Amino acid sequence: HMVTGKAFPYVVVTGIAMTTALATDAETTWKLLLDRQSGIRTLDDPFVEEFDLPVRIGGHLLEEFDHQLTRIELRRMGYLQRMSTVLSRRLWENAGSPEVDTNRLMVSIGTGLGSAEELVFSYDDMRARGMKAVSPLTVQKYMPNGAAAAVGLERHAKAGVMTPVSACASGAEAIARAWQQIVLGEADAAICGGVETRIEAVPIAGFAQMRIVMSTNNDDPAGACRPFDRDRDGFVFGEGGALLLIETEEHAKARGANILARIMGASITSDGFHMVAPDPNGERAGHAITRAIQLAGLAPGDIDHVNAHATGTQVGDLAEGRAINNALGGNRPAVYAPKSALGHSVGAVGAVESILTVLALRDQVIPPTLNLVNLDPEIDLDVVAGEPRPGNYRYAINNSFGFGGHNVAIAFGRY
Amino acid sequence: HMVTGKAFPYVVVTGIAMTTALATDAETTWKLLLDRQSGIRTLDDPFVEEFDLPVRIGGHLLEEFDHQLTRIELRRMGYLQRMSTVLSRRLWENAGSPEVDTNRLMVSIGTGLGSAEELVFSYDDMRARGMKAVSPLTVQKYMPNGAAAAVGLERHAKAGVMTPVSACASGAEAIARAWQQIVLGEADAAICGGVETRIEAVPIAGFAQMRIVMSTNNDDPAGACRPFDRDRDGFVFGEGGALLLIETEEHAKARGANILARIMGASITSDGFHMVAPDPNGERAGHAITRAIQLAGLAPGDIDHVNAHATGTQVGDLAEGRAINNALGGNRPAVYAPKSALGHSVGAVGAVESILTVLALRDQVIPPTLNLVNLDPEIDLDVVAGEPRPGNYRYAINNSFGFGGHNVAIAFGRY
Repeated sequence: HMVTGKAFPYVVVTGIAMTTALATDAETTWKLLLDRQSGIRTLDDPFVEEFDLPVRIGGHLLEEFDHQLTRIELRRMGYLQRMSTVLSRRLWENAGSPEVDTNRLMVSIGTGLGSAEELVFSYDDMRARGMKAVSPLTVQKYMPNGAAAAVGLERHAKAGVMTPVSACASGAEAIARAWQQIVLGEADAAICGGVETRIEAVPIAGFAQMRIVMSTNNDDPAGACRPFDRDRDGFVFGEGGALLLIETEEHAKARGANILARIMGASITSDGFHMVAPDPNGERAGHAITRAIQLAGLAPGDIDHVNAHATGTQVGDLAEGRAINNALGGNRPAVYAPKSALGHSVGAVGAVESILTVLALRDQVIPPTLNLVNLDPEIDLDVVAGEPRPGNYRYAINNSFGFGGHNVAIAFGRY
Repeated sequence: HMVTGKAFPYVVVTGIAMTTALATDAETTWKLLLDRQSGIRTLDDPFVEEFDLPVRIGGHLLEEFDHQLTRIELRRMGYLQRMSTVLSRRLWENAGSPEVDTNRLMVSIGTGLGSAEELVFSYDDMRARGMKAVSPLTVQKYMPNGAAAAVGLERHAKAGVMTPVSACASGAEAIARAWQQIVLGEADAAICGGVETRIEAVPIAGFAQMRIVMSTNNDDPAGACRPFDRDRDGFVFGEGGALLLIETEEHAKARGANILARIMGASITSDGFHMVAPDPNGERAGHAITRAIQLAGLAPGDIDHVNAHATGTQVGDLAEGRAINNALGGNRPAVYAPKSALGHSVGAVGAVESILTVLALRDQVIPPTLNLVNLDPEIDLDVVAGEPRPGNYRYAINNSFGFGGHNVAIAFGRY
């Protein structure tokens, strides 16, 4: 039998690394998240004051990757690749720069969009520069597996290098695959998480038009997003990247790491409903929670926290609240959707919220959902909104349900 | 101790579907293959035959996915998306058009690149038609998960829709994930495989300059690529797509399905070596064979066939032959290089060669390598060159080790 306690070994988190709209690191970001501060500001870019779209807001990164490496490392890598490289280094440092067996070390990093803006740069180049006048390994750059492949090379990772893709669940799925391989005996340690491109126009165009990005609230950047608030209109785009260092408990102890939390379960499901909209009942989404809870050897009543994947979209937040109640039932955990304070990361958001589920366990304190006054009357959830709520948090679950019906639910036990 | 016989259930192949250069379907392609026919021709194009390609040879397909779908579906899908859609339909019919429980049905379609060409179409559009003169869900089109998402929609699949991206091994990994989920207890049936776009000038430019595409024997199309031949210049590019219907043996028997073979194992590894040419010793590549063999509850001596990945490059083929012997040792199975007659598919090639490992099992016959006259004496393997070699084939293994050092080995057993 295929459960955490029994067949599978116990796996744990040993390091953490991210870059978000609030901070250049994981630690500072956490503090800012508790002082109920948002990281969304008036989106100011070139295609902005100029180009013409109704959304002028979004959380963005507070750092450049150009002054953090050599001249040669720049040319040999693309945006995502430069990002992951830097995060891995920070992560390997937090963990305590361990010297592991690379034959048992793996990497899994996913993206939702992938090297897009990069193609216009390299494709229009051949039609000017030359075919004999360009770097040889530039192919690797626009590949949707560059960020993963890049990190897999720095550390002699010889246990596999993967790149699942899933729109908004890419970051969580990356972590799910990591936990799966380990559990399955395919590895003993893994670097996992997500990485997403900068804010381009291309998406916002084919998204403002719809309904989703219905946060046309360009006057109140910080206040524009409102997960479960009855007055919610849409979601906000945000930048970021997040990586973790997952490893069996036995492995971690043999080198005395700093265990933050533990990873005990993860399931992957699909709606097979709409290619843009999530089923309004959340039948399959609620089911992925049931599996994460079972593969972890727990019960619906052991879950104390639920780091929701609520963007602030009308039909999105309602279908999630309905999926929480389907898995849990009568139990009621403290819900917190971090997007309202940071932004919809997308490829990277799932990895970021997974790092927030850990800190909540390592600290037993959850920050507020920023903008909340009247909890939607169709939504039955105990959403944290006032002040961070410390307490006793034995277990928790992170939700990541991306566009197109990609569902991922990961169980994070306390240590 | 987890193996196909004890910890996991037995899984099987119930349907086939692929489009290649030789034939437009799996069955016809097989016939043409055993009859020693190549699918390569003179690379006729304006950006190749006019504007500066030393290599003017390749293997294109033999059909267009246009006259096959509706007016509305055309504008809703991109190339890969149209391809997978059509293949799934053929596959679902070859499977006897089964009716399955979609809550236990999953899809896993992998790619190398995704819809890149799609971005030049949509990005340059906003700068002309307008921000409101484009289609809202065009994002989904250029997403690296479009081919998977598309198929997951036609069948209302609810067991997960996944998109592994590992370049050349994307197609094999798609199948590895399929087998893993079923065996893990996350599903009972899955559509898996890989898809790849057309031969574009963007890759060949940033690749023909290295020391691999050395297959510049244009003045002799069919006679150029030679897998383990001493005089092997480079590899050739071919198009294609391949999908399979994998499912538990117990499930298959209930609905009375036609079983061709059995999938019994699959491992994923990486070299962490170079970002082009792999480890000349094939240590990690040979290791993925050891795991596919173990995960299937077999021994190095039970493998009779090996549908090698060998492309036809100098340092590739050598490192593979060395990895075969590392896994097996003294044993010697009938090795076959399919790319020699078809061509490098990339995202899709692994899925195509996996369908060839099955037919060899279902028919007990193996086609010959199309360009072997004097195998490099630096390799010790039994390769088929002249005439097909039928016989008793209990088990087999498909090799897929893509550029960048992505290794996948899947074990197939006759039914």
